[PDB]
Amino acid sequence: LIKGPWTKEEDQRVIELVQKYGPKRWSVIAKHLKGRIGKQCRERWHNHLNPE
Repeated sequence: LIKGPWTKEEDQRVIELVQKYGPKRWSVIAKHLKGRIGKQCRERWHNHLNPE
């Protein structure tokens, strides 16, 4: 299985990666989050973490 149902540590990376690139390029973000994929990365953001 993946690294649990998301963690603050993993989320912290997404936050920065989104700030760096943007709320897109989920392939690039996933490339860094070796474990998750475009769907998970996108979902995590377009649900709760959506300051954008």
